[PDB]
Amino acid sequence: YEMEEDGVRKCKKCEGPCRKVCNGIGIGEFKDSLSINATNIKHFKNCTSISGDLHILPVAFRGDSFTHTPPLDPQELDILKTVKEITGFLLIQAWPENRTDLHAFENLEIIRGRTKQHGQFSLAVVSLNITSLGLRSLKEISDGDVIISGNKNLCYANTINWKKLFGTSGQKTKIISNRGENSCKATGQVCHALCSPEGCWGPEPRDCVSCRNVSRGRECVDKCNLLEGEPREFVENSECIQCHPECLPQAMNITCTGRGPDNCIQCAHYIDGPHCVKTCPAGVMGENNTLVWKYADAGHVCHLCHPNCTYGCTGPGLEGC
Amino acid sequence: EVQLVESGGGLVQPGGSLRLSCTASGMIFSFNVMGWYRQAPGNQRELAATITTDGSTNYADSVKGRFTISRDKNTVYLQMNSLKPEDTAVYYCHLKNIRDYRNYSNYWGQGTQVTVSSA
Ligand SMILES: *[C@@H]1O[C@H](CO)[C@@H](O[C@@H]2O[C@H](CO)[C@@H](O)[C@H](O)[C@H]2NC(C)=O)[C@H](O)[C@H]1NC(C)=O
Ligand SMILES: *[C@@H]1O[C@H](CO)[C@@H](O)[C@H](O)[C@H]1NC(C)=O
Repeated sequence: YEMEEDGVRKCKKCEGPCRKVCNGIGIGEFKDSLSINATNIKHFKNCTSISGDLHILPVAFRGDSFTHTPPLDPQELDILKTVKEITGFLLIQAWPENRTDLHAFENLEIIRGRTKQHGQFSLAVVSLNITSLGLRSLKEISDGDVIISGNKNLCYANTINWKKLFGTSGQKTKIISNRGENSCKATGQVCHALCSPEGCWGPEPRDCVSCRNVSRGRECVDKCNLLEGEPREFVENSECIQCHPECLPQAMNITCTGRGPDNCIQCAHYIDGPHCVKTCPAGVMGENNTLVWKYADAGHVCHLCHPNCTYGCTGPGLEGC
Repeated sequence: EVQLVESGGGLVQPGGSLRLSCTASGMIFSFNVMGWYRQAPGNQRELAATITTDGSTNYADSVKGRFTISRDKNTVYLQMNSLKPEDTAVYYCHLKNIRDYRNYSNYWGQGTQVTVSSA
């Protein structure tokens, strides 16, 4: 069952992790912490939402002797993969040089920016050796201004249309002093052919803001397999969606119009009413229970049998049993 | 080929009841299934209840126990009892003219709006 406790409608219905709101940097468990560090990163495990802000300062990666905190292992930034919401801001002034993008925040979806850095910024990425932002799932920056600056070899960030992610008027953007626009196109670091003129977070097809044609999975392709293909499919909300295994692959034309085994064009084995099946019902029940048997005629359409023939049948009438 | 004319629909209050009816005139074959599909805001269209000439019925799991599909010749009736907000949708009459397992055709009505609401 599924019900609501403390403002969240939660149970083990959940796909993936159950939603869990955690505190930001400077409040609560993280009081007096200047940044995400090696001792407090544990307390973000399995968090999906963050009430408040998130700082990743350089202090984090060199350690600190005054507070006896060791430096942070770059590998332990994957703790942040489950986070999908930040009510405050996201400020990054330090990131491992080993790592080329912010793929620890790949599943981040929304920055509410109810509290803003200084007085204006909800997203702040400054002074990193990253080559691409990599915020693939970022769909809304609700209040603050965006500053991405000083990232000497960062590309792609200018392709993004930042007004299509905003939520309030007066919301500006400061993209400044990253890698050169001409230098990015010259090195081949430009949005993939399959992206649309909205931008991208990186080079690969799964990094587009949106797709020019269609999407299969979270990847972003050209054609959906409508007329040809191995697991050919149909298009629903600009998305390739598989076609029920029990519908015969029809050549030259579309093979179905919906997900179910009913709304395809021709069945691959037999038919029971609206649905295409592989086996006519032989011992299915309902209520006022009686086991209903069904025989397939010469044209492989299943019809039910004379009710009194309860131990199976092959022919119609009384003759089968 | 085949046309379908629908009657019924309307709004009710939660827990109330409605009757839907659809009668089909045309080139109708001997083995065929008739019934209703439905689409709520803003989901996909899904089967609600389809009875066949053979009598055997199919229901969505959401509606079993509350919906009753019945057939006389080439007209079908749907008794919708114990109606819930989730049932608010457009209901499409339907007919699947079945010759063979590789040969059938689908016809749809215009669509009847059913809403339930404390208003
Ligand atoms: C690293 O994280 C730890 C734990 O959140 C912080 O340690 C706190 O520091 C304040 C002031 O130094 C103390 O009053 C608390 O008792 C400490 N808590 C714990 C659990 O040790 C530390 O401040 C953080 N360091 C940085 C540089 O952010
Ligand atoms: C985090 O989530 C995983 C889910 O696989 C669970 O097994 C683990 O116990 C959780 N750890 C916590 C809640 O500290």
